[PDB]
Amino acid sequence: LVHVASVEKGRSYEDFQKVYNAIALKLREDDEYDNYIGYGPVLVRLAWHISGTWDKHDNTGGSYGGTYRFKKEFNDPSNAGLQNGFKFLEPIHKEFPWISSGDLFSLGGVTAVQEMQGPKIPWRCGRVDTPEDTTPDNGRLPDADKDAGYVRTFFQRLNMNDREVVALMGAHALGKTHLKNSGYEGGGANNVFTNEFYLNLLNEDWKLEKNDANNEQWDSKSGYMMLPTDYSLIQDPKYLSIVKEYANDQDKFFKDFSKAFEKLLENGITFPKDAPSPFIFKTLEEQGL
Ligand code: HEM
Ligand SMILES: c1cnc2cc[nH]c2c1
Repeated sequence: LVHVASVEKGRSYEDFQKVYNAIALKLREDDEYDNYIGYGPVLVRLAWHISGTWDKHDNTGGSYGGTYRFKKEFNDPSNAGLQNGFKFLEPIHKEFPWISSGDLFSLGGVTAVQEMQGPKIPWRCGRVDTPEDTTPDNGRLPDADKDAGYVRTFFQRLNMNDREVVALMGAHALGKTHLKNSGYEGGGANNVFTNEFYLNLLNEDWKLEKNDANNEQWDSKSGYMMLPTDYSLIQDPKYLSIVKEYANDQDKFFKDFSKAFEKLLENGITFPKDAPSPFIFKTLEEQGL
């Protein structure tokens, strides 16, 4: 199964920078969402969940086909809450109806990371919408109640190694868990992209508690929250070494996250030899906007 990137007809860097800007201006405008976290975190989660259905063995799933727009996939229990991200992106899609759905969902994640002061994430266009029967079945996204060996095995399906897993998990600095979406609650209100997930794992006094949905989670007196899968990164000695590395080197963590996140959003896609180079979008702040 081969998915060849096909550039929206006649479009170039400037067209996609205009879409980036419209998403970034809306992120700034719609600041009240989720008790003033804003939409950045949910857009990052959306871009990960539309990409994380990929299976390297048969190239099913993945961001290319924009299949989250179909009911089977937007109703996946693992996607509960992401409808907020989709509704945020709807006026963007209306303004720029030429962008494919996979390009819009993945660019929403890139734009959110950068506007939250994260690394620059190179991004490539050319995902093409595919039909409803290409939508992957539910059940391909990971469970959060599991241990390190589950996480390691899970990510092998996405062709990610230990460093790529630990880097990608640093996005759990952002936003929060919501009991009604996932059965986990808490985590505060953070909307600045930093390496604080790793510092919190190493420095907080974690207690294993049960939440109001009767699921276990790790909580600190300070109000920080880790899922069992997050905590597994300090239980397994190979992950722990990488958590310490990122806790001690902000720049290394940004560069490794950028590479892993781009790879995640590009899994499954064949880029022709003469495809454009990846775009690196300017932030609103860099543009004086
Ligand atoms: C073992 C892998 C993972 C598990 C089990 C997991 C699980 C979860 C759960 C249960 C939530 C809370 C959802 C809610 O209640 O709203 C969440 C939130 C979130 N996740 Fe993950 N995740 C994993 C990996 C990732 C990755 C790879 C990324 C992106 C690079 C990511 C980005 C996020 C973001 C940004 C949030 C906050 C969303 C919000 O504030 O609305 N997750 N994750
Ligand atoms: C997943 C797990 N923990 C937290 C804390 C903030 N956002 C999170 C996402």
